[PDB]
Formats: sequence, C-alpha cells, structure tokens
Amino acid sequence: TIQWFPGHMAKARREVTEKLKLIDIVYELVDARIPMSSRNPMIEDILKNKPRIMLLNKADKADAAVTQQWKEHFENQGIRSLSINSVNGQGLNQIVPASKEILQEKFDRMRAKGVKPRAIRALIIGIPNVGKSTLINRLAKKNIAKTGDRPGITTSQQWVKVGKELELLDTPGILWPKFEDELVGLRLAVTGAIKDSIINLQDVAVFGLRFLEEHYPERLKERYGLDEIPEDIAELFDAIGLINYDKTTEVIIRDIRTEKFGRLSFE
Amino acid sequence: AIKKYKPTSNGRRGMTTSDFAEITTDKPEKSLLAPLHKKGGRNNQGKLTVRHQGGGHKRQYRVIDFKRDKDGIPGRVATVEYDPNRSANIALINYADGEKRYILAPKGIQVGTEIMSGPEADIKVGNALPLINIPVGTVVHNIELKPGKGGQLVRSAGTSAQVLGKEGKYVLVRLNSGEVRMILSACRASIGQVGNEQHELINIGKAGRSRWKGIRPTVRGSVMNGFKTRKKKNKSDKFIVRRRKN
Amino acid sequence: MKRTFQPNNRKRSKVHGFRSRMSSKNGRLVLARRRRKGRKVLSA
Amino acid sequence: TYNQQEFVIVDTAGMRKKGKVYETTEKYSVLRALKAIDRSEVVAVVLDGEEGIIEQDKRIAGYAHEAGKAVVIVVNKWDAVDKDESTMKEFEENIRDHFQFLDYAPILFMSALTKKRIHTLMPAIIKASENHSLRVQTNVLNDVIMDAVAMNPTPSRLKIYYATQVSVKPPSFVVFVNDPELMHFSYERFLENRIRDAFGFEGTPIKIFARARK
RNA sequence: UCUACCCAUGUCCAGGGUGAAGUUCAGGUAACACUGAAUGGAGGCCCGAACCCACGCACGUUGAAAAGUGCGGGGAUGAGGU
RNA sequence: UAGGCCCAGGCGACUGUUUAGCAAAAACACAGGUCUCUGCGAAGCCGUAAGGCGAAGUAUAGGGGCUGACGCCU
Ligand SMILES: Nc1nc2c(ncn2[C@@H]2O[C@H](COP(=O)(O)OP(=O)(O)NP(=O)(O)O)[C@@H](O)[C@H]2O)c(=O)[nH]1
Repeated sequence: TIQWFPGHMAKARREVTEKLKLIDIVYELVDARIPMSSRNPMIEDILKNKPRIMLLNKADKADAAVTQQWKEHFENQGIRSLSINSVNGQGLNQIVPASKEILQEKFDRMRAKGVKPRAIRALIIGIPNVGKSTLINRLAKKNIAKTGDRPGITTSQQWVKVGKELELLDTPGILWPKFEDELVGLRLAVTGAIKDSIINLQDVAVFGLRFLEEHYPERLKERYGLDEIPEDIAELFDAIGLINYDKTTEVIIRDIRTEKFGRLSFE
Repeated sequence: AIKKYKPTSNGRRGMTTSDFAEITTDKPEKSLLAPLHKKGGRNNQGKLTVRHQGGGHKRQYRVIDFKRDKDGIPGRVATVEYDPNRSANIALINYADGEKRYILAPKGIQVGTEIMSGPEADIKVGNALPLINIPVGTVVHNIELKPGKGGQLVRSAGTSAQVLGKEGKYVLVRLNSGEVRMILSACRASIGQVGNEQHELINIGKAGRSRWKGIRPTVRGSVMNGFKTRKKKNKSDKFIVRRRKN
Repeated sequence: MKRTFQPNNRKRSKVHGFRSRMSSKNGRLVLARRRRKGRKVLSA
Repeated sequence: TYNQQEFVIVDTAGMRKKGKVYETTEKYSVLRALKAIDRSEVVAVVLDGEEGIIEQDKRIAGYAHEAGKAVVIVVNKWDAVDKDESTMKEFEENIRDHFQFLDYAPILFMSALTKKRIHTLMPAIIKASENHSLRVQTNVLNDVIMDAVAMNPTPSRLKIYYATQVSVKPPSFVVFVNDPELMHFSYERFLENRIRDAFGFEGTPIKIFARARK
C-alpha cells in the first residue's frame, strides 16, 4: 500500500531526541483539511513534558466552518490551537504573545533568579509537504529556507536566529513507519506529503470521486464543462481527448490540489 | 519622436530608437571633414589610463563653428544633418558671401531661415550676440567663458541657460545644473535651446548596441579580489554666486 | 597546436638586428660584451 | 559629597602622542597622570565634538581598558557643532564603528561651556560603580555555560568541565578544560559575549582565565 | 614570433526555413486601432556544411602525439573567425 | 547521409565570457534601476617634470560605488 519511510526520517527522530533539552516551546504543524489524520502519534510519544500549540496551516483551501469547529474541538480538548495562512500573514502576528504567555512562568522564575530575559527557543515539527519552512521564511522575512512544491525538500535540521527574540529549529517531515487505517493513508496521499511515485494513483482518484459524490454533489455537477453523475469513472474521464485510458487519473488529482474546485475539507 | 520595436525576439524586448524626423540629407560635405582615429584609453606612453573604452564603428570628424564672429553677411540654413561625434544635430549654413559653415542646431530651426550674428542682430533662435545686448529672461546656449574662444558651456542635447542680471562689467547667468555665476560681458552666446530634446528617453535594449557605441564591460570591485574634490583654494571662486548644492 | 616559434625574417631583424642594438645604450653594451668574448656572430 | 555619597575626582592634564613628546622633561608629568589610573577605579575619557575622532584617542582609551577599570566614554563641546535630529546618531554610530574593543561603555553627551546635561554624568558613574564590583552565583553561572556550548558545538575537541568566579573587580572567571591550547581567541571572545548578555555587566571589562584538566 | 587587451588597414561564411516595420486594397467607420488580401525582407531569430570551440564515453598513458584519436555535441550575419 | 518524445519542481530573464593542460556552472558580463563627484587648464588617472588620456567632448556629458530583464509588494 503506502510504506514510504526513508532513512533521513529515521535519523530525524534521533536528532530531535538528542537535542530535546535546549527546546523551550514546540509548534506542531497540522493540515487544516485533515486535522485528525495529520497528527503523528509516533513523534508525539517522544514529545512530552513540553508545552505546545497546534497550528492549522493552508487554512485558505479549507472550509472556514469546519476548521473553526475543529479549532473549538482542540481548544476544549485541553490544548491551544490556531488557524494560520503561511503564504500571506493572516494569523502570524498572534503567536509571539501566545508563546510569551505560555513561557511566562519560567520567564519570571528566571528573572527573579537574577538573570536577564533571553530569546525564546522554538522547534517546528510536522508531516512533510506542510508549511514548515514557508512559515519560517515569513516569520524571518528573509527567505532563508528552501521550499518546493513536492515533499522531501529539506533534509537536515537547521537553526534560524530571528532577531534577538526567537531561535527557531526546522526539521524534515516525519511519517510513522507503518500505516494502520487505509483511509488515513488515502487522505494523506490525496493531500500530498507522499512521493506519489510509490503509491497507486487510481485508488486515490477513486476515493476522491466517491468522496465528492457523497459530499459535494453540486461541485461534482459543475466539474469542468460536463454535467453527469453516473455510477462509474469512465464517464467523466473521457471528456476532452488512442486517448489515455486511465492516465486522466493524474488530471483528476492534478486540479484538486490546486483548488480548481472550491474550498473543501475531509475532516 | 520615439519608435518602439515589437518583441519579435528576446533581444528586442523594450528596445526603443529615435525617429530621425529632422534630417534632410544623408551625405556630409567633403570640405568640412577631417580624419579621426580611435584611441583605446591609452596615452603617449601606451599605458591604459581610462577604463571601459575602446572599439566601435568608425567615425569622421565634422568641423563645427563654435566661435561665429562672421558679423554681417546674413546666412540661410541649407540642411540639418546627423552627427555621430556629439549628442545633438548640426546645421549647414550657406552664407550669402559664399563660404559655408556648420553650427549647432537649436530647437525649432526650419530650412530656409535667415540667421545673423553680431551686436546688431535681433533676438531670435539661431542668432549670436554678446551678453551685453541680450535682455533679461531669455534662454541661451553655447555660452562662452573668455572672449575669443568657442562655446565652452551648455551645448549638449536639450540643455539651456538663462540670464538674470546685468551687473557692471559682467553678467549673471544660471547654467543647466542650477549653477549661478558671473561671466565676462564681452563674451558671446547663441539664442535658443539645443534641439533633439528627447535624446534621454532612448533605451539601448541590448548588450551589443553599447558595444557599437564604444563601451567595454565593467567589472564590479567586490569580485576584484561624499567627499568634495573641488580644490579648496581654486581660482574663479569669487565668481560663483550660488553653489550647486541642488 | 601552435608552437611558440613561428619564424619571420622582418621581425627578427627589427627586434634583434644590428641597428636596433646600436640605437640605444644597452644594445651598445651588449655589442661590447659580445666583442669582448670573441663570438664569431654578433647581433642577428 | 553627592547624593549623600562622597566622591574623589582627579585631573590628568591631558596626554599627547609618545613619538612627539620629546620635551625638556616637562612630559615627566605624564608619569604622574598614569599613576592616577592605578589609584582610580572609574575612568572618564573625554572627546571633542567639534573635531572628529582622532587616532590618538583610541590609543589613550587602551591604557584604561588594559588596566581592568570601568570606562565611561564622554564627549564635550557640543556648542560648536550642530545640535539636530540624526546628528545624535552620526557620532553615536561612528564611535561604535571605531571603538570596537570597548562596547560596554555607556555614551554620554554634555557641554561644559553651556552646562547642558552636566548633572547626568554622575548617574552614569554610580551605575558603573556597581558593575565593576559584582559577583554572580556559582550555580547560575555554570548553568548558562553549557547552554552556550550546546548551540555552538564547535570547540581533539575541546571539553568544558567547570566554571566559576575568582575576583570581584574585575570579574575574573576560570574554566577547567582538558587542555587550554585548544582554546581559540575567537571562541574565548564568544564566551564573554554570552556572559555579558546573560546579565547586565555594563560599563566594565571582563577577563577569562583557563586552567588545564589538573 | 606563444598567449591578454588595444590601434591602422584586408579578407571568409554551401543550402534551406520563419515572416517585423513600412506600403496598397479594403469589412468597420464619418476614417480609425482593428479583419483579411497582396507586396515587403527585419532579427546579438531557427535547422544545418566550410570555419571556430571543447559537453559525454572509449582508447592511448617507457603513447602516432611532453594534451591526440574515434563516435556523438555547441556557435555558425555576429558582444563573429582570421 | 537527415530531430527520439511527453510531464513536475528549483536556479539564472535571454544571446555571450571564464581556471591554455581536472572544475563550463547557479560563477563573470549584460540591457534597466539607484547613490555620489565634476562649471571646463573640469573631476579622475599615467608620469619627478615636461607631456598626455578624459575630448576636441561640456551636466540629456563624463569618472567612481551598489544592484541587475518586465509585471504585481519594498
Ligand atoms: N496555499 C498554501 N500553500 C502553502 C501554505 N504553506 C505552504 N504552502 C506551500 O507548500 C510548499 C512549501 O512547503 P514546505 O513548507 O516547504 O513543506 P515542508 O514541510 O518544509 N517539506 P520539507 O520538510 O521536506 O522541506 C509551497 O508549494 C507553498 O506554496 C499555505 O498556508 N497555503
């Protein structure tokens, strides 16, 4: 099925564990379209006795109501959460005050201990192909990290000193060694975060089509210059044209990630 | 005025050229020509002193007349021609006496105009007069510095100066670069502003056009692994009324 | 590949010739030294 | 006595260049001026505002710094040059560019002729008095050391084992290492900046000593 | 007299493509800019021999040669080669 | 004897130039932008000086720095 787990992912866990002490605060990036399935229990087990905040990046592509409901669900769960758009600063201004409020206890303890306040050390962690580096570049305004439109761009963790106020640690995305629930794997593959040359694209397209038919029948109706909802997939595939028998699957997955359709969420 | 090329190639994107709407001939006059070879920024020792120079199309010098001094003898403009040495255009004058000359072409010269230089000449474009005779408020060019020489100042393309005061034995003039200074009253100047005023809007558009014009590549000093320089006891400082502080 | 020596009679006489040596003082010193040693051929 | 506190002030007749001081034993007074620094514990260096930074001024400030004494850089005669916005930063920035070796020294502006901001000199002095004689806790000082070396794990490899303070004035510190030869002047300066940032330590020099594994 | 840059005078580039400005007729109009048609031959334009380079592989390394050979490759009317 | 073709990300706008003989590139240059000096025996340079380049040119013109097409933010 989906098994992608190279060696740099394995080394990332060891490096994070070996450099855990210096960390003051943790930011855990989670995609808004799939807030529950995008969490990583494997890295969460390592991460404990540390305050953290949930971040919902790529929030422009998801439905506002479901994202806000998920924000409430995280908030009353017992963890702080926020909705952010990395490409254009939407909620980026309200994270430094949150970090200050969270760490104020240790800050005042140290201040009364007799030392000058120092910079906040933050570690950014999450699954690949989420705004782990674009957010850093926006926060530093410098364009210092390398970004790309495919998973697996960065390969080594790096320190970034944002002024005299923040010390950020970046990290390559991490995936659990073995999947358990196939629906989560399908959703992850749809959203990206996988090399896409290791998986079966036809099953991804089938899942997308059936989810669309179940949830957004009107958006499926408008589609791209065709209006039908038959039982099979071959009706829509041969819209615009030997023609590609099923390579059009890529087309089906090509536009959706670019939001040719309207905003949607899978939850 | 300005012609824009269509982007038929990568090297023609944004390239603009002149129009040559004020040219009536394509051949110069054999009499007013002289050889002119190219130097590469070298000198009498052969060593290089000025960088970023050398190469380019061959040229031939045209003998302009910056001194005038041909009083009386009214002249008629015969043609306006293109000159490669300067940034302006030149005009050929067939003086009624018989001798032909070349002068700088002020803006607004039409073929057939009658020009005249001297103390009794009237105030119109193309005439030349001593600074004493011209009244306040006029726009002049081809300013002289000391009597007997020829047109040192304000003779590039689309540049003009102005007369302000008539203090005794001198004249107050403001130059192109906001300078204000006094000039000896016996010097000469020509009425009008130099033509070809749109010369500064031309886009070169390509790396080879500047090579044609004779400019060599410039290498930044970084990869080469506001102090005023005017003399502090220089003469002619008593003549500078208002400095060029811009 | 072009080797460094490409013979030419005019340039040889213009640079290493007798009159070129006699034009300046150092050339005259060279001629004097070669006369002192006794070389059969001098200048070029 | 100032603000119910007593004070002692000494003048030193100025100092000129060593090369051109070939006087008739009248420069014998300079030895007297040098003596006062040894008996003083706060040094005020004075520069003219009308004139730019002269090379001799940097040399004079060297003697105070090498003596381990608190320094407060002072400039006089603002009545000559213009007083305007961004004329504050013209000399404020220029001093930092040229006077790099001393950065802890606060910068004060006052003109004695017009008596502008003269009363502000002592507030600088009293603050500098404390920092030249201060001790930090041994527990706290050690806890800051390995935080610095962790984010900069580029010291075979030099090893840091211990750190503590010896003197009050100036604050001397000794670090026990496997070998002091591995210590690099670039890295030694790096430790000073972290200490100078962990606490105030403003307006006073600091010296770091290194001891072997023992 | 090799190589770097400059100065004055000569000389070389088989063939085939694409079709800018301008001009003429002209739907459009009251005429345009815009349709099309015809003419026109611009370009550090395209494919590619002579010529000039030197990206890949193999051989040779007491070599035919103290920087070459064989098969592919880049530029080829120009900031060109000689 | 005569072109293999199609998708997706970086980098550099393009044509060109570089370590003869290990590195042809993302490195250099480039068209455009911007800062600063210069009123003419100009400012800068080469020369001990005479003598020259800049230029027989004059602020829409020349030296010296920093960036580097053109559309949307600084
Ligand atoms: N629309 C949208 N795109 C976003 C957002 N954040 C990031 N992206 C897109 O995500 C890509 C860059 O993601 P990136 O942060 O580099 O992912 P990554 O987790 O760092 N991958 P890796 O760790 O392997 O380097 C770009 O295509 C960028 O446009 C967002 O909030 N909205």
